[PDB]
Amino acid sequence: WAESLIGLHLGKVALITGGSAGIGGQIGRLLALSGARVMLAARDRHKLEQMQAMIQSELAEVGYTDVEDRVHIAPGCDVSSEAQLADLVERTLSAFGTVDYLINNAGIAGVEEMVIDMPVEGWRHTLFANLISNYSLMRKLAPLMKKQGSGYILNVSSYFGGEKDAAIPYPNRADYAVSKAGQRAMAEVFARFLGPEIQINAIAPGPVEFARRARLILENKRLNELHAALIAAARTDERSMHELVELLLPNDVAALEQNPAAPTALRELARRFRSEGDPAASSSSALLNRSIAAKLLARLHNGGYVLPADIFANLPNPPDPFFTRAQIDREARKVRDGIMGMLYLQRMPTEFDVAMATVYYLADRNVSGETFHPSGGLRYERTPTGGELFGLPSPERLAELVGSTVYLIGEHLTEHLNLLARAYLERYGARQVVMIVETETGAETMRRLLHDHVEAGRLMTIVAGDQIEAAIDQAITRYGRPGPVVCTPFRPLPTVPLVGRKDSDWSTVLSEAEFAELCEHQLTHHFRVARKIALSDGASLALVTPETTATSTTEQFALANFIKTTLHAFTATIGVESERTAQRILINQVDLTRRARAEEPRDPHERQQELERFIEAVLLVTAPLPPEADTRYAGRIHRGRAITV
Amino acid sequence: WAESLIGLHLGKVALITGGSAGIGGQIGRLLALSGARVMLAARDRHKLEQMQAMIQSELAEVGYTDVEDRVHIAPGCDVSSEAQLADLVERTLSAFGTVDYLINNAGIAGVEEMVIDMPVEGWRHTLFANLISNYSLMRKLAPLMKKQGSGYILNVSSYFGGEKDAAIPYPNRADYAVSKAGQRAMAEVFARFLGPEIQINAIAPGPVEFARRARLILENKRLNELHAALIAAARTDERSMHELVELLLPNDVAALEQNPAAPTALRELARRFRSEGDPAASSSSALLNRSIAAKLLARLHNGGYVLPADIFANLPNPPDPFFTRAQIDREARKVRDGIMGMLYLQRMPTEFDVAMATVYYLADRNVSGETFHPSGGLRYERTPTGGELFGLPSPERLAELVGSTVYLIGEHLTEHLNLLARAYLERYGARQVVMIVETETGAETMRRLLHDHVEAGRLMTIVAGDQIEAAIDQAITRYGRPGPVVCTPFRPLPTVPLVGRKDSDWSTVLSEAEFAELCEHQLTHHFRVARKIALSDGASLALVTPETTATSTTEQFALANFIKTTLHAFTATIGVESERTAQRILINQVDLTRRARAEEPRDPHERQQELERFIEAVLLVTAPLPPEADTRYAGRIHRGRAITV
Repeated sequence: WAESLIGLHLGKVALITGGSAGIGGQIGRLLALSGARVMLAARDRHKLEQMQAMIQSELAEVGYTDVEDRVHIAPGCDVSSEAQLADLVERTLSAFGTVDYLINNAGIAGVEEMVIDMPVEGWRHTLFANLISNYSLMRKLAPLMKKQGSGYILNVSSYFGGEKDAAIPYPNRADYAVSKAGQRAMAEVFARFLGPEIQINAIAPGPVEFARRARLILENKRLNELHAALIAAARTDERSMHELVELLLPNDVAALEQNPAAPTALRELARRFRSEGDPAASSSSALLNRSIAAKLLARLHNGGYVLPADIFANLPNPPDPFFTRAQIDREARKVRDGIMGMLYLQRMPTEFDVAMATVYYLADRNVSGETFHPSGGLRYERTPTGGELFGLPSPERLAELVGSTVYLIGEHLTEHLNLLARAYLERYGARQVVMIVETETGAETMRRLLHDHVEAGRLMTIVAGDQIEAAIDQAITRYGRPGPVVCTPFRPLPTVPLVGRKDSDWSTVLSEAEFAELCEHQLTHHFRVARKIALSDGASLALVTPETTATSTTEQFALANFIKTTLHAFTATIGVESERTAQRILINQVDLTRRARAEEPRDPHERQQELERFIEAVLLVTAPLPPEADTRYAGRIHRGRAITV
Repeated sequence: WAESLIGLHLGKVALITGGSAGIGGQIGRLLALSGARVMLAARDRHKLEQMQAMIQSELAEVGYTDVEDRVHIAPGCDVSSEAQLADLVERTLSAFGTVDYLINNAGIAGVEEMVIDMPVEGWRHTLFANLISNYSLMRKLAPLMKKQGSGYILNVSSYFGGEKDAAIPYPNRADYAVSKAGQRAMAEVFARFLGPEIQINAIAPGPVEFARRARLILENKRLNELHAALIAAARTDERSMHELVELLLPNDVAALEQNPAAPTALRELARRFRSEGDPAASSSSALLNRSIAAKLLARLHNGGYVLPADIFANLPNPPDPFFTRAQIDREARKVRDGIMGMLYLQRMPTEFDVAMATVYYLADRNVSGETFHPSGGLRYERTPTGGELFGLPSPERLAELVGSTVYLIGEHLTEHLNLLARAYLERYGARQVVMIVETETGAETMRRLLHDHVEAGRLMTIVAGDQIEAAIDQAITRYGRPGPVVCTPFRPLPTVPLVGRKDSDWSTVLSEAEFAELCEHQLTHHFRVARKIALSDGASLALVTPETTATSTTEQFALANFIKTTLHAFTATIGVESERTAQRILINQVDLTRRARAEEPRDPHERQQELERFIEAVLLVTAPLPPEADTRYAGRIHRGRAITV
């Protein structure tokens, strides 16, 4: 079975991160059998040593000599650490000289929470481990590849990272999905810079060869249902959220349902806990447990709701089991049957099979910027991205903007922010616009542009710096919770080179730190705002990408399209998350980036048309749905989409 | 170099159509070296014999015995002929028994004209040769594959067939592009039916390893510029098209430019012929030649314009050269530099390289419904498809509908047609709606639904049968040329099975004839209407796909999505064709098909919302642009798009 493989990559040097197990281990095994010298990097020393010994044993079985020189390991390598990535490259260049194949395989599952339960630092960590690490290794190895005239970078992404012009929602995995899409987008936009010497592609395998995941799902469901009913009750009830949460403290499902003074939202919820509940489960008679209550408390605190930290100190603890074994097993089969039902071929691919297809694929010298699917045949929802043909929203949705509180977030795009503030205030009857900027200089700029609305008290300015959540809390406390929110980036895109000339040191090329800062300002910025605004009961949120113009540098076009593709994964995922958990908020994306310079406006007239389209796109995605119109069918259409100005 | 290959497909039987040259020849060569027995089909006997002898010689070089039993040929096989496809299968099953790999490689370039110069029968022929043939061979070989428990169908499509959720415009090649997209779409929608036993994938290679093509381009440019100016002059000038064309008969560029009574459109055109012309070229001093004049005459006759067949009989013939060698060579380098500039890797892949990647890929058992790109790294325009978030068009575009002549084409979708007719007539001030149906029963149905508008003379009905062009000519002559046009299919989708049970004869499965009829009513129908309406100076055209509902059969969903994906290639291509040749008409697509049953409306309320969205989508794509608004920038946004209701 190795006969097809032996010799296929003879003389190549490959670095495989995450090379101690999984796909990465098999790719390293097969690359070495095909004749390549391989450096396997991983965290655990012991498993890496076992993988090394197994591969060297196999190489010797098929006739290779000096097998210890063909398989090296780099234990203790945490790819989230820029310092350790540098160490990894130095160790690999020392062992083998120039790397021919960089296999960016290492990946962590990430936080595995809904965005609104996802710590910001946890999100950052996934980006560092899964995405920024890929750029960092390319930035260190591509100069040697280009000097020698050939190289290959392979980013091991995922089917759930999406595809060209389509995003795949991965609920409870937004950090993972963004990092997987960014891996693909990196290949797509760097291919033209890295060519002709260097190929860069991604692979996007689907699922490859449990009661605890099911219990967590059921616990998360209970959390979401309580949070959603509380949030909803609080926007119409006269009682504070504090007083609403006290209704849960007897922790008695029947008593809440039967309480004539409880909000309908909570009474109807308790009714369905009793109806849909397993009578042998204490979750059918008790509202929550202490674990769910702490997580619910964190959601409410994080959304600026005011209530004491010990409000659940005396919560009566429900007797075990909170969910019955039958409920957990039923959900576990629901998850299993769901993954199996994805497969057209009704069979799970193995890691070995997937690595084999990848190693063959690596021999192809005519592909760059592609995403190869070594396994596939998947039935799954996808969200097409990039509609340009759109009109204004309906009068009924536009009517919901009258009297609303608008938050606008930005700094660099002053003309866009000024036109948007004036549209909401002058055309659609918004009560107030809270302008949330990064710096004092940005605040003063907006205050001068909007001086008429500032002097009338319709335009408030807040300076956020890098503390956008605290700024939003200021806005909640002083001006009220937002209806529509528009989130634009604070920073422009950098203009440094993305590759260096063949004979240079690459000293001016986009650094690893600058790429991480790109992600901070152009991806994490939007994640933080979406997380905070969803927790704070915002009605709608438009995530706006950087602007490209007819004069943007070719490098800005690349980074802009990288961000646009990567953010689509976030927008699709949180859109479905919000829909599936009965959250009201409409989250969508407005793209100011285009693929090609020739598509941009060329004269003042076309520029006016473009700014008009920008206003219409934001209104289309931010005008709230009247509650009667928010059917299952219309709900999906107005969540998690992206349109291009 | 064959060591990796030998044994890889040992014991497999492969049928390769178009197997005498090109990619197909190399795929057959490499499959045979990998151990498969191959049947190579082609038209030319001699080249097929040469390919057979070369492959058998190579097999013997690497140690195979009885090489005449491993490489068979089927000469004289025209895959556009259903009778010959049957003969081909019988000859192959006779030689080898069951086919394991069907490599649907045969393809013709097609008509290589703009849609408005493309004969309808020529389009049909491309569909038969390139697309229907693929279904026909699968329909004949899949039962034996499924009975034996394994099979593979590989459709050799093209990068220019597009991708999931994105269409690639291929101007002057609409018939080719549709057939290439249909090849991919066939794999995408049949994968779930053909699994688990049978894999079906497409490959989509890009360009693979001249003065005459350039001259034709320049001749086509001259034709387009004259046609566009004539068409435009005729819609505002008091003179008939006949009298306008007589202005060209002195065939004198300077005289036309200098004619104070000539329409501005023709005078400005002649000025640019003189300005942009090579003075050594007779095309700088003469308007046209007899070849261009005949083709222009055909465009005008085909658009229902009335003028004598011999109007150009006395056209003075311009002295050679009409275009100078310098002009032709300049255009030829423009085409060459354009193809080379597509390649990120700055190198043309070879047929051998592409076949090698394909043969490796064929060993992958975990992929179905995919499109593998064996070469890629291409910089090219793509048109994202499938935006769902859209509003109504602007008031300024909606104003252009007042007083207009609307054509509506359809039969099956009576409720859609009734609502659309009433919207245009009752809400947007259209002067008249010409309802163009397939049958008398459809006409009487629409006349009863719209009886109020029929009795007022606002709703005219015409019965088209399978002669939609003659019906449109009736409509032009009697009611005037159309402004907006909506083209819906006459027929519903069939409900027969798409695969048969493992042990049956497949007798009820969708036949080769039924698939061809599917293409006739769901693709060629739209092509014929787009061709005719563009020639007849229609202002806008919405191509509407079949409707899926929450209760459509799983088979209807498959065929619906096949059509939707395939028609996207047509819509994108003719949209760019129209834009690039300064045609006014806006051609777009409105999709009534969704991917998943769960996305459809479930109750009367959601159904009402859906019909509302249908009306808004059609208005969005059919409301004409005010001429001042039809900038380069806005022009691209409003042409060649698709949106999903």
